[PDB]
Amino acid sequence: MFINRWLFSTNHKDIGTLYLLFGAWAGMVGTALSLLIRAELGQPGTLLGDDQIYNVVVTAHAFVMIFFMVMPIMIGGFGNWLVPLMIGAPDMAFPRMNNMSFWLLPPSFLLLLASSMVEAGAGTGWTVYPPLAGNLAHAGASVDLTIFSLHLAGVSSILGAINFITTIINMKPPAMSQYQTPLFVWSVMITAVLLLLSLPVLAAGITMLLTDRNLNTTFFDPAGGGDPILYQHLFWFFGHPEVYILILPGFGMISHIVTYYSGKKEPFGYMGMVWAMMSIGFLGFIVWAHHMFTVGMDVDTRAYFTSATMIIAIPTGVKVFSWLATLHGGNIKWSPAMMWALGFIFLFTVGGLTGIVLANSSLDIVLHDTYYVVAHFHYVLSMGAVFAIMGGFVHWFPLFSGYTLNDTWAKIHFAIMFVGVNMTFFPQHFLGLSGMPRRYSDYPDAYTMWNTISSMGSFISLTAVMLMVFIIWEAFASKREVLTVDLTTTNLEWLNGCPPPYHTFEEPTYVNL
Amino acid sequence: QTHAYHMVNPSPWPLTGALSALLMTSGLTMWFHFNSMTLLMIGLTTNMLTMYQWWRDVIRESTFQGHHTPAVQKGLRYGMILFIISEVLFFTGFFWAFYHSSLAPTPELGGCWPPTGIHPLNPLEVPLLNTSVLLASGVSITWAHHSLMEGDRKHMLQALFITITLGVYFTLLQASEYYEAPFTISDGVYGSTFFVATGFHGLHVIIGSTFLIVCFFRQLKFHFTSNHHFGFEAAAWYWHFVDVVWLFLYVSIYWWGS
Amino acid sequence: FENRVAEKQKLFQEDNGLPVHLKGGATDNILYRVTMTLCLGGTLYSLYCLGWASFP
Amino acid sequence: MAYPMQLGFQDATSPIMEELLHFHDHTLMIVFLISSLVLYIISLMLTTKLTHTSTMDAQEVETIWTILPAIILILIALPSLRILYMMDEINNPSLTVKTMGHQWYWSYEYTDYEDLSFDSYMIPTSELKPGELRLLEVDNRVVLPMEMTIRMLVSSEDVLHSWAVPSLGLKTDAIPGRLNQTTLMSSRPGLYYGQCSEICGSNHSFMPIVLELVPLKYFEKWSASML
Amino acid sequence: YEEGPGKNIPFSVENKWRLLAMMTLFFGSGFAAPFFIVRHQLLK
Amino acid sequence: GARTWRFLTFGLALPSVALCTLNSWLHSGHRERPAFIPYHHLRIRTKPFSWGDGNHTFFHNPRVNPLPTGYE
Amino acid sequence: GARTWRFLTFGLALPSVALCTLNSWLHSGHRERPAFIPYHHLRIRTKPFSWGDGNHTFFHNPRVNPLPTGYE
Amino acid sequence: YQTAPFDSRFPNQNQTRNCWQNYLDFHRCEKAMTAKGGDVSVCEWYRRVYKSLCPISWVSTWDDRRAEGTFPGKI
Amino acid sequence: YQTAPFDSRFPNQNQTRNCWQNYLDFHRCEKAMTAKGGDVSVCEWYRRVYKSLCPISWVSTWDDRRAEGTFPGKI
Ligand code: HEA
Ligand code: HEA
Ligand SMILES: CCCCC/C=C/C/C=C/C/C=C/C/C=C\CCCC(=O)O[C@H](COC(=O)CCCCCCCCCCCCCCCCC)COP(=O)(O)OCCN
Ligand SMILES: CCCCC/C=C\C/C=C/C/C=C\C/C=C\CCCC(=O)O[C@H](COC(=O)CCCCCCCCCCCCCCCCC)COP(=O)(O)OCCN
Ligand SMILES: CCCCCC/C=C\CCCCCCCCCC(=O)O[C@H](COC(=O)CCCCCCCCCCCCCCC)COP(=O)(O)OC[C@@H](O)CO
Ligand SMILES: CCCCCCCCCCO[C@@H]1O[C@H](CO)[C@@H](O[C@H]2O[C@H](CO)[C@@H](O)[C@H](O)[C@H]2O)[C@H](O)[C@H]1O
Ligand SMILES: CCCCCCCCCCO[C@@H]1O[C@H](CO)[C@@H](O[C@H]2O[C@H](CO)[C@@H](O)[C@H](O)[C@H]2O)[C@H](O)[C@H]1O
Ligand SMILES: C[C@H](CCC(=O)O)[C@H]1CC[C@H]2[C@@H]3[C@H](O)C[C@@H]4C[C@H](O)CC[C@]4(C)[C@H]3C[C@H](O)[C@]12C
Ligand code: CUA
Ligand SMILES: [O-][O-]
Ligand SMILES: [Cu+2]
Ligand SMILES: [Mg+2]
Ligand code: NA
Repeated sequence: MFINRWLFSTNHKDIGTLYLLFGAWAGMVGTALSLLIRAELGQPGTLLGDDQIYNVVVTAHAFVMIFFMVMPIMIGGFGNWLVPLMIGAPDMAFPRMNNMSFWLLPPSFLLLLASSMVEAGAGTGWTVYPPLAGNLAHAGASVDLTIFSLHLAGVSSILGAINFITTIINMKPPAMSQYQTPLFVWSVMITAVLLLLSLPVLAAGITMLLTDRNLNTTFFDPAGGGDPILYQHLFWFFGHPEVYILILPGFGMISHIVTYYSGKKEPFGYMGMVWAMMSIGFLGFIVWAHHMFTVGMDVDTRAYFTSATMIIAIPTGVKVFSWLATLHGGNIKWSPAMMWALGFIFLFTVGGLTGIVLANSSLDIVLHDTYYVVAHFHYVLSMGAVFAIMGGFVHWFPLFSGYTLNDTWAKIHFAIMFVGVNMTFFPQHFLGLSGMPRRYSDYPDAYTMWNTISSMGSFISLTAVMLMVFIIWEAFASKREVLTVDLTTTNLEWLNGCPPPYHTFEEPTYVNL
Repeated sequence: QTHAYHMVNPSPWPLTGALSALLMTSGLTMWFHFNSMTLLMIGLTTNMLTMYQWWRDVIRESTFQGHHTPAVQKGLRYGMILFIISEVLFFTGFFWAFYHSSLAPTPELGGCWPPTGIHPLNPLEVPLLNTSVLLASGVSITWAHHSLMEGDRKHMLQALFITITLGVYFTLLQASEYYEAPFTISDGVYGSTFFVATGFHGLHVIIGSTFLIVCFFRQLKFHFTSNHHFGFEAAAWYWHFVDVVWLFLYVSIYWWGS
Repeated sequence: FENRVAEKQKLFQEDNGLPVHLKGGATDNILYRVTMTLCLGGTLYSLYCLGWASFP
Repeated sequence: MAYPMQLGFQDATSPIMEELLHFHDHTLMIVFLISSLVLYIISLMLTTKLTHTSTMDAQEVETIWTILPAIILILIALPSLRILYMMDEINNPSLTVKTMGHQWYWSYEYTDYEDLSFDSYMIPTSELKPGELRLLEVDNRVVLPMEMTIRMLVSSEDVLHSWAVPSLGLKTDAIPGRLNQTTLMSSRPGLYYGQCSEICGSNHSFMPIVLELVPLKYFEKWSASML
Repeated sequence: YEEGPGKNIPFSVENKWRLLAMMTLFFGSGFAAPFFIVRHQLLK
Repeated sequence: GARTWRFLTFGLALPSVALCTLNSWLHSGHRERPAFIPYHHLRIRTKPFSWGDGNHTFFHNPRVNPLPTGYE
Repeated sequence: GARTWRFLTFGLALPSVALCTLNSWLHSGHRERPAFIPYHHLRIRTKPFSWGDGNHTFFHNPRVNPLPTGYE
Repeated sequence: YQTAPFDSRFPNQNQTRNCWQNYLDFHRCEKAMTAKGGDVSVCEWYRRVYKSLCPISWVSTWDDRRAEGTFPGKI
Repeated sequence: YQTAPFDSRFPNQNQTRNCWQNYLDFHRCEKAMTAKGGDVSVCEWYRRVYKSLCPISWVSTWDDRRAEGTFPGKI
């Protein structure tokens, strides 16, 4: 029974549960990697070794946080649990293919941990640029194991994207138009379209890197007429959409949490929010070379990529202002989920604005490959994607489990994490402006105070992560069973109880025209 | 249930498929670096066993058990369209690599395309024959489709057999051209782009020919009705995708790149 | 050939509680056991290969 | 170079770096104002027991929400692109210098007239002379004439590197098989430091750049003495 | 299949102390792994 | 209809294949291999191939594919 | 539906036109006219035009269109 | 001659083709002048420009390939 | 020198570009040789080829256009 249920699943809820467990484990790995980074940088000098061991840690940190923590939790976990329930569907379109999306991730993760155990690891950065990632400067199995890790995670998400798009298009009640689906459902459909189009281009690029490393191709090798900058275009053609993939489902969860804890039946400006997410998804395909402003491209190309990148602020601004307009006039409940969501609105805005600074090619000459970039992306990932995950987790844990968290503990957890992430990343702006490069194991003495403070911040964030594990334990240990949930009239996912039965919507909803 | 959707029996094939992916990737690693094919051959075997049993079960669920309502069929239509789009974007990466290298040939090449010391195939010889063969197969598969819709078993089988024969002809012609080519995959970016792009295309032709052969045996076994035959539609869509990728390769690599 | 789909419809709709991957009879169990044995054995061998490749 | 507890950019050594400081001041004011306005509006939405939970009309307010940001982006883009095109403008250099990135050191080539080339390696921490900077000094500095337009050409003979000098506003990627161009003009004599700005393996942290800006006559005699 | 709180999960919550051990091993193994990988790389 | 697509298959598509098969047939026969020149952008070897002696491409044809050191 | 096509009209198509209009109106300034060179392949006159003095093109702009003999 | 002037054929950050073209032009001119037994001093401009722009290792590699018979450009 | 040899660049019945190229080649070479004050005998092959292939009226028209400053080819 246990094998049939948990290894042979065709159930959207159990598969969502598997994704959340996987993502939680991955988050502990990514946290450990982040503390090794900050331990190395927490005093001047060398702690671990030279830049190779250091950049193996940095590279693994990024892959684990992106591919094994954020994507599995947002898309595999919240997407599988909530999407079918929010459209009254009985499961996903391809419930057996859904299970293979999940089971590809343990092997993907095994190949990444194998990369780090064999030879000297893949000390390449998560971008895996040649020729450093090539067979001369990274001889041996490490980079190939990283490529194969990415291939399996790629297939997982491509099949997952086919599943979500089909489910969301084909399995709504027949009276429900696409303009009557919840914002979280829109956020997952748009994310799935980005994955479907972007991951195959990554697959092509890392396959070329694989053949340059093993079959004597020369896509990226000037000796054969290749070009290292071609790899960068193919990678970033995927990589910019990838960051929109990382935040879009977070946008969707934020819309639900703000609406819910404002005591509103609906988000402000629903069609604006749909427009904004589709605009961000589209613009996210035409900006990739803002990752390449120092490679030597032509001035008019730099002018185009600057302008196109800045345009993203307009639809993103409509969402931020629409969240504020949802709070406006609310009966505000100061739940732990609301605290995560309010931290999201503010800290995501700050990281979005440092992204607009970086969009300026002329200024990016001096900010590129500095901690200013590191500050920008940790505001949007470690205070944006992560705050949306934590908000969604504390909001929907009682739906998934049938048990309540201790709200006081959850507020403590929020407060500690808020202090730690800001102490970690705010000073990295100063390190960036003043010229500290990325992917350094050690720094000139002038950079010591801000690196010291940043590392102290990382330890506060570790305390929050440890407390979170205790808080989940306390909920399962105490077994406070959910009774009533407010606002079920505009939150269908709650209307089958906590937890919902294994089979929901065996009899579909009645919706007339 | 009072909806039309398919609740799938708990299945081991997702796990066997995931593990076949681990064995194929770890197997390629073991082949490239540790001089051994063992893991790779286990992974290819388990991958083929998984595909066989999974698609067998899809036939059981549809032809034999009746789970493919119109709503289910519509979902499979979208799934196959989306899968084809993802394959289009995969090939787009290789076309980008090709145009990148060929539009700005570096000094190492002699600053020209084709590179110094590269003698391209004549696009009017076997490459043109291959074009005629795949376009012809696009016509015969359309004949097969209309035969099936009109309820004509014999003509469906003859048209589908002709379509498979042309797919096999293309594969044998390409194998012979690979053997005869005076350039290799190691002849710089010209060989790299030529063999990786045409090689992935060749693999898709083999996959598509295999799918058409599956439809051929299912047709022999009377699985398809005149109105319900999604496996045939999906194989036909895939087969048109393979034709169209060939036309782009022919124009880009063989003709414009010569 | 003759149309024997009705006989396969009767076999696969038989009320015997079997999942579809085993409903064809004893041959399905054999091919299932071969597949899962190669996958699990192959996975254990891949772990042994990692252990070996993890040291010089 | 950077100094302890530094918050902003290194002081500008070149006119373009001066331009980037003023453009950053303008952009940062906008970032401060928008961040502040969002935090203030959050705090305003959350500090009343008054309620309004019925459906709210969106279209009027969405005009403000799109037009005002569009205007603000234009006010960033205009000076941004003026500086972009100013750096690209034709200038007539007096001197061309090449740098080649290597694992893990820079070589320099001054081949306008004579075959002058040398390697530039980090001074190990244990060999620093009193008063010298950890991880920043090199054995052989890049001596250059002050107050002169110099063409720097950047490549690599192995993996990617990136040749950066923050106080001159400079960062040019060092790509094997590619010759990337930038221009350098120092308003002042002195020593101007940078660090490799593309992950390049074990000693990425330990291959810095030191420019030594002196009068033309000193540069000429140094050049002659380095053959 | 069992339905309801504590039954829709692949781990038991019947005993809070056995659960603490299982959770300790689960999250603890994830957090430990990178430290042991670094140790492994340093010891070659 | 089926009738029309069969008419196209036998009346246009297969005649085209037959004519292109003729065209290829008439232009077949081994043309004379070029003088070997050890160009550094060709016969790339950054890592031995994982088969044979490591120095032969997968569909190596001795008649027309020189090794890095020339024709066999 | 009409709703979707209206959404594309106002949410994508007209915003595109507004941005191209802005792009164009930023590069609308008059460029420096180039030196006149009486190239034999330009300013062709094999027959007088059927309007004006026979020597002016239909949408002749004195600022940027020289005659065979040069700028007016 | 101080350094290579701005060349409107090569106005962008990537100066690879500028080095290459001037190296080709010098060696084509040198061959044309050694052939009719004319004077290689007419080639001097191309020589100064490629020496200014081209990395030493590129010139060194190209010269070795011309001597080997493996230079892929047309001289 | 009897007449212009077969040139693999221009193997077809349309010889227009053969005449044009050798005319440009001659005048580019003559400008480079006059320019350093070098010697135009170096340019003699191109002179013989264009004189052999090019219609007198084409040569005469091109010569007039070079003197007028209206020659559209780059010399
Ligand atoms: C979730 C992840 C995420 C998100 C959503 C973003 C969003 C944005 N990012 Fe970022 N980015 C990263 C993750 C992300 N980024 C990562 C990981 C890297 C490094 C990659 C690597 O090298 O490893 C990076 C790097 C990166 C670079 C390259 C810098 C360099 O390497 O030199 C640039 C350049 O333009 C960029 C810009 C932007 C911009 C303009 C947005 C916009 O989408 C932001 C828009 C939001 C707002 C602007 C705020 C809200 C708006 C308002 C309140 C309205 C009013 C605003 C205005 C009038 C301005 N980011
Ligand atoms: C999602 C992406 C993400 C996240 C969250 C983080 C989080 C952190 N990151 Fe990092 N980081 C990157 C993505 C991320 N990072 C990327 C892409 C790079 C660039 C890599 C490269 O250069 O190639 C990078 C690089 C990077 C550097 C620069 C290294 C260098 O240039 O040398 C540093 C330096 O301090 C750093 C530190 C941290 C710290 C201290 C945290 C801490 O904030 C982490 C704290 C812990 C958490 C936030 C909890 C996570 C766990 C969960 C959320 C599980 C939840 C469980 C349930 C819901 C059940 N990271
Ligand atoms: C604003 C959007 C576009 C507007 C279109 C045109 C407007 C006026 C003319 C209408 C008819 C156009 C059709 C095409 C015919 C030829 C020329 C039209 C293109 C045009 O308008 O070109 C102008 C010249 O018009 C000229 O000579 C004179 C043009 C007038 C005389 C044309 C006579 C020829 C008619 C031929 C008819 C044949 C019909 C074919 C029938 C086929 C049936 C089998 C260009 O101006 P310009 O000063 O040289 O350069 C600009 C310098 N500042
Ligand atoms: C008739 C056409 C059919 C193709 C069948 C041929 C071979 C096996 C597999 C083919 C798969 C296709 C592409 C893989 C890459 C390279 C092969 C390109 C095609 C080919 O077969 O190229 C040959 C070289 O093969 C070589 O190296 C062979 C190398 C064999 C190992 C391939 C390595 C596998 C790569 C991993 C694939 C990753 C997949 C990504 C999935 C995406 C997930 C997101 C050409 O021979 P040659 O002697 O160099 O020149 C001819 C001289 N007479
Ligand atoms: C040497 C090469 C080795 C590499 C591995 C790949 C090799 C071969 C794979 C060949 C693909 C064969 C697919 C067979 C699918 C059979 C099942 C099927 O076709 O199932 C049909 C549904 O379609 C469906 O699921 C549609 C399912 C479609 C899947 C097709 C996908 C193509 C797969 C490509 C996979 C690898 C590609 C990656 C390349 C980089 C069943 O419905 P109907 O037909 O309506 O019947 C019902 C009626 O009878 C009722 O009256
Ligand atoms: C159902 C499961 C039970 C069966 C388990 C599978 C048993 C397979 C073990 C055999 O191992 C093989 O031995 C060959 C020789 O020892 C290797 O060829 C290698 O050596 C050859 C010649 O020695 C070379 O030609 C090849 O290039 C090379 O890969 C080959 O790779 C490797 O797989
Ligand atoms: C269902 C269960 C799954 C089945 C698992 C099967 C595991 C047993 C495989 C046998 O192991 C083999 O050992 C050989 C040692 O003899 C190796 O030969 C290879 O390595 C040799 C080592 O010297 C070299 O001679 C050559 O590369 C080559 O023959 C080869 O790598 C490896 O396969
Ligand atoms: C006799 C048999 C009848 C099928 C049936 O009605 O059961 C016929 C119908 C169509 C025939 C096939 C098609 O005519 C196409 C092929 C023609 C070749 O000459 C033989 C194999 C070939 C693949 C045929 C095999 C077999 O004779 C088939 C399958
Ligand atoms: Cu050189 Cu980093
Ligand atoms: O990626 O921003
Ligand atoms: Cu980006
Ligand atoms: Mg860089
Ligand atoms: Na350190």
